[PDB]
Amino acid sequence: KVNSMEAYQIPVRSNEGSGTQVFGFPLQPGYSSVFSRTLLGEILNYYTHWSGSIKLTFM
Amino acid sequence: ASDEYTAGGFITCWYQTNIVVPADAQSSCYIMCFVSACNDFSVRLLKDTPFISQENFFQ
Amino acid sequence: GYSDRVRSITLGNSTITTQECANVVVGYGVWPDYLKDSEATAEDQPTQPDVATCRFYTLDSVQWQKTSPGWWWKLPDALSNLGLFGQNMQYHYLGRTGYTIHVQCNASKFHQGCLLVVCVPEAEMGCATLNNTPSSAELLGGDTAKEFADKPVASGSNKLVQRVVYNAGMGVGVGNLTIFPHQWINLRTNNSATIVMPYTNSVPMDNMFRHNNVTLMVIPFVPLDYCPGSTTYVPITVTIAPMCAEYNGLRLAGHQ
Amino acid sequence: GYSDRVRSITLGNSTITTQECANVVVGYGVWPDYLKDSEATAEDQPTQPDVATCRFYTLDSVQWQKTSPGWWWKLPDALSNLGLFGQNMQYHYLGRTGYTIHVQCNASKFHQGCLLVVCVPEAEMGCATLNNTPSSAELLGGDTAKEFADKPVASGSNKLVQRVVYNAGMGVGVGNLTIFPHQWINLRTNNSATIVMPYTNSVPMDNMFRHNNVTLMVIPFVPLDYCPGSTTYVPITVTIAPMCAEYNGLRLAGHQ
Amino acid sequence: GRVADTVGTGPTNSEAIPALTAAETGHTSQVVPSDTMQTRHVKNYHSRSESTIENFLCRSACVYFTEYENSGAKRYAEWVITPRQAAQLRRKLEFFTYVRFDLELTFVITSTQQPSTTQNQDAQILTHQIMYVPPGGPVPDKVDSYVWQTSTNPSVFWTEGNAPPRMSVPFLSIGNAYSNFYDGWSEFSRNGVYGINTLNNMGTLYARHVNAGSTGPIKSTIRIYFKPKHVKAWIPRPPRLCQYEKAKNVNFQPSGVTTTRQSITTMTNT
Amino acid sequence: GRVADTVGTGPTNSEAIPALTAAETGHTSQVVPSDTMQTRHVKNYHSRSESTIENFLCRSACVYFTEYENSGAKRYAEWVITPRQAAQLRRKLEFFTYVRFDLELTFVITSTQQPSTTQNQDAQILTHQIMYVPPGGPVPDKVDSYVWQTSTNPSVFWTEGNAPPRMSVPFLSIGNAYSNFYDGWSEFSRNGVYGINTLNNMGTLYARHVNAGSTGPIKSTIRIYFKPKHVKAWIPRPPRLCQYEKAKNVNFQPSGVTTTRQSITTMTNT
Amino acid sequence: GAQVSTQKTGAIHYTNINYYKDAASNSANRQDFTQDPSKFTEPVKDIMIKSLPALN
Amino acid sequence: GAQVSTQKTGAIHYTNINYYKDAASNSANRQDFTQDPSKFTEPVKDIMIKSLPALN
Ligand SMILES: CCCCCCCCCCCCCCCC(=O)O
Ligand SMILES: CCCCCCCCCCCCCCCC(=O)O
Repeated sequence: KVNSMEAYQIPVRSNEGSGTQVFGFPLQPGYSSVFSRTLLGEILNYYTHWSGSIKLTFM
Repeated sequence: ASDEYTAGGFITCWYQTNIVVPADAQSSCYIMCFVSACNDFSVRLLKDTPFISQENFFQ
Repeated sequence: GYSDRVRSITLGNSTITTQECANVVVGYGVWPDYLKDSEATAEDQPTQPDVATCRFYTLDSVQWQKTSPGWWWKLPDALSNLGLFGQNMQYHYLGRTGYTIHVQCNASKFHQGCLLVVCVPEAEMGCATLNNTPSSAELLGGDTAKEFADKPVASGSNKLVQRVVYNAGMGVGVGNLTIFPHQWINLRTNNSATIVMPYTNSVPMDNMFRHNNVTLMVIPFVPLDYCPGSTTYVPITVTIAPMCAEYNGLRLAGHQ
Repeated sequence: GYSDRVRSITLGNSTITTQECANVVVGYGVWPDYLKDSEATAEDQPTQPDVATCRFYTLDSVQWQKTSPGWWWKLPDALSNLGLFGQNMQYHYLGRTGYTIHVQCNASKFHQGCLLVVCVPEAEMGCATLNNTPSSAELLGGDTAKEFADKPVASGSNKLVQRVVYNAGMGVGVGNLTIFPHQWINLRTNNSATIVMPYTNSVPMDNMFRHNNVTLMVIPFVPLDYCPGSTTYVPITVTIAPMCAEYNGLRLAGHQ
Repeated sequence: GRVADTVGTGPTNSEAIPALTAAETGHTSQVVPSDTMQTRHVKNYHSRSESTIENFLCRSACVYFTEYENSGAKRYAEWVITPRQAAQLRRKLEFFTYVRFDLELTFVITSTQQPSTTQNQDAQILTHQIMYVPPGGPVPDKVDSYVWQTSTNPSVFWTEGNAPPRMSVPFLSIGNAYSNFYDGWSEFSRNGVYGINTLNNMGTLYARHVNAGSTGPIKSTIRIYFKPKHVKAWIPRPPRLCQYEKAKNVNFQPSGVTTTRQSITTMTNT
Repeated sequence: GRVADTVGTGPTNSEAIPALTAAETGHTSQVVPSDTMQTRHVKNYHSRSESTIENFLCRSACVYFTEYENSGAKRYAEWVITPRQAAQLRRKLEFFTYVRFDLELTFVITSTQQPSTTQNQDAQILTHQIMYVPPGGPVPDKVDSYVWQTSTNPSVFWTEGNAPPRMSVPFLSIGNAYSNFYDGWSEFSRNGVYGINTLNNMGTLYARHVNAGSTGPIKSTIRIYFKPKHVKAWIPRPPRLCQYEKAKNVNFQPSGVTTTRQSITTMTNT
Repeated sequence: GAQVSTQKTGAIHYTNINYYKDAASNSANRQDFTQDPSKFTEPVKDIMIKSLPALN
Repeated sequence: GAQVSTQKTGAIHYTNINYYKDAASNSANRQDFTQDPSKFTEPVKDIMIKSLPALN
């Protein structure tokens, strides 16, 4: 699916029971494949060290 | 860069309460995610980026 | 600009945001707090874990069905297996606490229903047979919701509790429970409800395992009614936050 | 009394009122304007048609389907056949302009969807084959929307542009396009979106036919999903208003 | 320049909702970590210095190199000036639509013997010449052609064993800045060359040996290094994704968005 | 800075007892030689300067060297940066648990011919390149690989016959100081690599010839030299005893406490 | 006609002089720290407040 | 913006100037003599007096 638009979409479906996991990914903004090609991902790869607070906005 | 010493953490998303949908409304939804750096963010030690490749000079 | 429908609560790490709700019923009007030194008894210095304790927990969500009678939890022992508040419970002879209960059940605009969230200090349940008393296993369960039973419980020689809803297990009128603090989850205009309970008890501090001083009850009055084709499964979820915990008399590990 | 959902824009004759929208993203923070005399070059006195130019135009509305990849327009040449702004484009060697883009797609509460309105200064599209370059006919069309293609374009000897969405034709990550100004049309909480673009270019003025400096893109991220029985055909419509136009160097009629 | 402080916060119960917003406005929320949790007062002495544009674009980089010999077919090397014939520099300039800066050139020249049967080869110190030819100027077709006199054109004489030569150049563009991306044709008929190739005429750069230097053949290597200074930038944009192909145009080969991994839950890369 | 004075003293008879104390308190007695005997007033102009940390740790030292050739299998040399691959420097830093300082690098490069039958060998001036690669960066697997362009990574071009090159580096550690000794694993399961090897990721250092330089084979030698500056230290400790074995860990071979001698009374070493 | 400025430290002065007649010969300026995020974040006409709901 | 200090003698001034913009480029500081043995010798809570018995 990385060759389609669906790479950016998170499926959410009505289940019959509660507590199922929607998704998860490690936090390694310069290494992990998730953030790798993101905007923040690119700028980091030029730099070795970083610190701060990453916001995650969901819609 | 990836190292086990400083490894960042984890992130998850769990159903708090199952999606409730009326009749005639679509069952499945989608959720898009965003990333940004707060105003305390900082970086250091510029380097090369492994992503971009090359073979011989472009023409 | 502002709205009364929306609320945001923050304790320690956790945070709970709700875009549809009502105000927050506070106790009898006493905002929870620490212990003033006028009423103190224990002469050891109390532990105040603060952020380690104060925060929100989420128990097991329980399904809600057309025939579902209701549910009850016992707060002093529910959390006992969760987090440091479960650990700091086992290692102390005394504790003092107050609870913020937050119940979350949402539905679309096409789902009828009404719930009742009451928080009952010292609910004392009867027994199936008249002579015996309930067993410690029946009144409680770890993090799990115990539920009522819609029709009378046949009385054998067992220790079972009396689960009839209309008596609410305490042998009172269920219609009268609103003297205690409460709120109405109503699928029409609401989504979630909230309660803040200060510390209520006869003595200034208490042991946690012996005496369960606060009971939580969710009783549907108007069952869930919806036309076919809409989603069937609507869970209810409860969130329970201790506030201003204190502890005394550190001892060895266990309860026995 | 007031509301943030509602907005009314008036330029010249035309007016656009919307009862559901968000705020108006303004450029990079520079409200468009005329040319100060410090940076001027052309020594002829500029024409300022004002109301004759500044006003809203409406291009051809384009259907939006479950599989529809997306669309792009080129602003400097779109309007070229419409109104005096099309006429005043052909008779001058120079122009300076800024754009207010207003995109309108509405749906009922039962229609899922999300759109992305970005306005990309100097979008330079590649070619199908690696050696050639796109033809002037493929990158453009009069008032008509050119659309992407969801799957890779087979590379022959043609001049066709590379229409894959996930590369967005510029060979970048489509997920990153938000650095440019943008807004989200979302069938949930929105109806229409709005952008204001000041004049961006390397040199203070420019020829209009040669250099298309501003590209508009609408890319659906979450396709249209709706249960049967609801209306099928949902169009998208674009509205484009020049602002503070100027012109220099009157010449004969044509482009060649 | 310094990072902002994170201000402490106690508990909160209130109708003000920092944790909520609407991204549909195209507005990145300013929320700071003190809003959604409890926070202790902390002073940060971290500095944003090394993230400034100047330190980002200013490093020497090898754009290109050639080979020219002491005898035979190719006796000199000619190159038109574009940054885009080297991958890793071109990418660093594609963040910014409009860039402005003053080049600082540095050349690095080396010599290499070539296999031959010539007898009694005895070296002498070679001397390299490097001539710049602004556009439209005369173009030498042979090493001894008169153009090498350099009555005007800036030229540099260099010698092996000395330090590498260096010269600085000011801002040469016609407009108010260089342009990395240009959408349009060179001809009012929308025909001819498309893309940024039309804007770029920088002239040409040449090099030659001054003297034969020995009897045996010798091949030389020259290397150019840009070092932008005084940089200013405008209108940032997404970094490039697909590998480069040609130096005259943005043409690319379609490639996936990212790398892949196993099922969404999986916490490790593959 | 100066030595303290020794104050004179006459005879003494008194119940105050300087000469006695209890070492069980872990308290080194401050007694000065004037207490247990008679002493004349003496001014000392001796200075403790050369015993300061700065003069102790600051001297250039040869940590390591490699060999890379002009042709054949090995055309470049790669080395990860650790001080511990050289005995006498590593020991000087093992007094102090936590050290802080700013390296000053200096390279010394030499060339050597190799025996061959190649005819008409005629040298030219070689040019060495030295490239630093902070961690995680791209790793060249071949001399002509694109990575050598050094669009960013700090790199040095050097020439034979000139002075040895030098560059200074600031404090690169993440924490508040380098750590010489680290007790713990890299993994929360107490598994994997044990010891200081986990803390140390400094990146990698590379070198190559720029040009072949002649027909005949040539082998080169590079040498690195640290010169700590601005030093600060904490928590001193006992010097190391047994000979070193590995560079990744403190492993040692058991050896006696000291050398020996004859019967306790014997006044001379053996 | 010298000038004095401050180095980059963490927990001093250096003397620089321009020797040439052309601006492009002067050394790079590494020290300009001025930053105003408002030109990318918050590009809206109506100023929005953190403490309030976005769409009221 | 020079500076003046004293050499190391026994029985004079030198003029130094920092030419670079980075602290790590400045010359080593050889002259800091500050010494306080109390952090290794005498690490006790109750201050002990030389002239008195240790354990009384
Ligand atoms: C010996 C004198 C040598 C002079 C070197 C002149 C080199 C000119 C550099 C132009 C810089 C980068 C510009 C890209 C041009 C464009 O695409 O518009
Ligand atoms: C050409 C640029 C060369 C740069 C040289 C960088 C060398 C880094 C030196 C690190 C120093 C001593 C550190 C030991 C590390 C550890 O064990 O934590």
